[PDB]
Amino acid sequence: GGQIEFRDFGLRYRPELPLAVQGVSFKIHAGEKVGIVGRTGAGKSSLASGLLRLQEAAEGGIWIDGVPIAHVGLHTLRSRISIIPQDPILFPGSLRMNLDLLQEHSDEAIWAALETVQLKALVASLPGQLQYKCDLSVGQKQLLCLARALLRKTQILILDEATAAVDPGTELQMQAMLGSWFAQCTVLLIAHRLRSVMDCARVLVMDKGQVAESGSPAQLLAQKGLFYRLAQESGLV
Ligand SMILES: Nc1ncnc2c1ncn2[C@@H]1O[C@H](COP(=O)(O)OP(=O)(O)O)[C@@H](O)[C@H]1O
Repeated sequence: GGQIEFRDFGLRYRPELPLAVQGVSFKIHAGEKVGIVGRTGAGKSSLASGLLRLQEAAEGGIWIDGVPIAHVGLHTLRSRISIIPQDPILFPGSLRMNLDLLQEHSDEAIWAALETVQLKALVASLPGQLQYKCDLSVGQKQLLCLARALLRKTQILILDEATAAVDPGTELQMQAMLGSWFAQCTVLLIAHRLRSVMDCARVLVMDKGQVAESGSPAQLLAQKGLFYRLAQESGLV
C-alpha cells in the first residue's frame, strides 16, 4: 500500500540531544505524493530518517499500512521503502550491483527499469554496460536510484531534492515517472526549493522540528503562514 501515519512522533539523533523532531502527527494515504518543505533544520530529513528507523522513536510512533514500523523487521521495513538522495553515492563496484545488490532480478528486468528511467541507452553506451564499475552525473545517479526503486517494488518513495543546480533533463524524466510508474507509489518529496512542491496536492511544512502546517500549496498560500513566507523569500508570490 504505502500508507504512512505519524502519530505524535519525535526523534533524537543521540541520547543527550534534544528532540530533532517532535509531536509530528500526519497521515499520508497510500499512493499519495506529498511535498515536504521547510528550512534547513526544520525536520524534513528526520521524517524520512524516522520512517527508515535510522533513529528510533523517541515519542509516538510511525505506522505504515496500520503496522507500527516499531514492530517491523528493519530489512523488511526498508526493503520496499526507497530513498533518492541529492547526491547518490554508487556503491563501489558493478553497476548491476548497485541496481541489484541482492541479485533478485534478471538482467532483463534491470534493463527494463533502466529504460523506464530512460537510462538504458546511457547504460548500453557504458563500457561495461551492466558490469560497468564505479562518472555518471548526479542527475543520472538519481535516475539510477529511481530505476533501483522500481526494481525494489518500492511502495514508499522518499525523494531528496538536489540542492545543486537541477539537470533540466533529469527533472523532465523524474516528473515523467512519478505520476506513471510511481503513480501507485507513495512519494515523500523532501524539497529544498518551494517551487518544486507547488503542483503537489499536499505539502507538510516543517518548522523547528514540528509539523507547522499541512494542505495544498493553494491552501497554505492562502493561510499566509510559514509556507507563504517561504514562497515570498523564494519569489514565487
Ligand atoms: N545527524 C544529526 N545529528 C544530530 N542532529 C541532527 C542531525 N541531523 C539533523 N539534526 C538536527 O535535527 C533537526 C531536524 O533537522 P532535519 O531533520 O535535518 O531537517 P531538514 O531535513 O529540513 O534539514 C535540526 O535541528 C538538525 O540540526
